[PDB]
Amino acid sequence: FNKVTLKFNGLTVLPPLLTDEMI
Amino acid sequence: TLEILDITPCSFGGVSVITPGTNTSNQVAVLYQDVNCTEV
Ligand SMILES: *[C@@H]1O[C@H](CO)[C@@H](O)[C@H](O)[C@H]1NC(C)=O
Repeated sequence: FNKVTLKFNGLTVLPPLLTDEMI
Repeated sequence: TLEILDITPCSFGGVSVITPGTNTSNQVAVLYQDVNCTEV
């Protein structure tokens, strides 16, 4: 989790159904 | 004046309807995606 590092005009992102705790 | 202001867009989202089948009941509940209920 620590290794991996990375809404205005009508674009949205939906959260996943399963949270990281469930995985 | 010499003030500092921030511009963030007005809230928007896609309303969706959650429903059991009409063969069971009729009441439904809506869901406002990406919305803080202080506005609704
Ligand atoms: C919704 O707005 C209120 C305004 O006081 C704020 O306190 C609250 O944290 C907001 N909720 C979210 C999820 O941002």
